[PDB]
Amino acid sequence: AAQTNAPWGLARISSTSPGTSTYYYDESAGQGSCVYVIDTGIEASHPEFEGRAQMVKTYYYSSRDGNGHGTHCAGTVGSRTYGVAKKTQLFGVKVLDDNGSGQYSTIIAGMDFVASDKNNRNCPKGVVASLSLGGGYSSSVNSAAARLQSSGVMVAVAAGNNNADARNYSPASEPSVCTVGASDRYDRRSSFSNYGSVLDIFGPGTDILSTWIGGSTRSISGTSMATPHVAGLAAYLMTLGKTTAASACRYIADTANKGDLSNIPFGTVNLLAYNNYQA
Ligand SMILES: [Ca+2]
Repeated sequence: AAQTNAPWGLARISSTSPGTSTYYYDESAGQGSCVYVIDTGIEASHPEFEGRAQMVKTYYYSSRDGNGHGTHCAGTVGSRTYGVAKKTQLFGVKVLDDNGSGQYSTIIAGMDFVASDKNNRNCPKGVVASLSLGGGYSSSVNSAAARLQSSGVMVAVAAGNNNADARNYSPASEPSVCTVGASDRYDRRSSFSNYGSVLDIFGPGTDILSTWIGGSTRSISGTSMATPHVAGLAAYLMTLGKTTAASACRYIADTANKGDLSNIPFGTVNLLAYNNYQA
């Protein structure tokens, strides 16, 4: 399949080169997989989600996304126009309030919620969780992310936006999950992107067009935007049978574009997520 005039990041993850505008992907499009977006919620009624999104948990007085951030991330995972995996099932877990923040105790509970809740959902091709969130280092937050991964979920987490070593941030620093840095359309490391030995992969994160609340769209930037590119890619590859939840991060690293990015410090992987779709 080919989607012309796609957001640059979709075009980038199916290309061996920057500077193109068509997204190419196998039409299976993540069908039969599930992606949890652990964030401010998802505006499920948005037509872009086509009935494939649903809120399953909140820790606040409402499950509504009153911010937009979670809706944007979910759109990059799985919206029809702005999504990597255009047929996946999306599940929203609202651990972040409408100001975009959450207590670590709530975020931990949300991760353990996903590890159990997947047993209530039909995901024959596998389960992914996208965590565009984080703060300072916490062994408890990292151990929750490790449990979620161990339970059979492909966990993708944002590296963080501190232009610093991700070793000092959580869940970014948990070794066993897939820690995602951000790049721009000219294949630079995004100026704010964290780096370091714990990074597994980079994805598009500067000037990313996706869904927003009120049935809208907007472009924003962050490692929060790179993470759902990788989560959606994992779901897509798991539907194709190329990999599994336990192995998808390594598979994505193995098959990534190598050496394309600039300003990667020594000791950090130079790897940009790529679907290797070859019609
Ligand atoms: Ca890792």
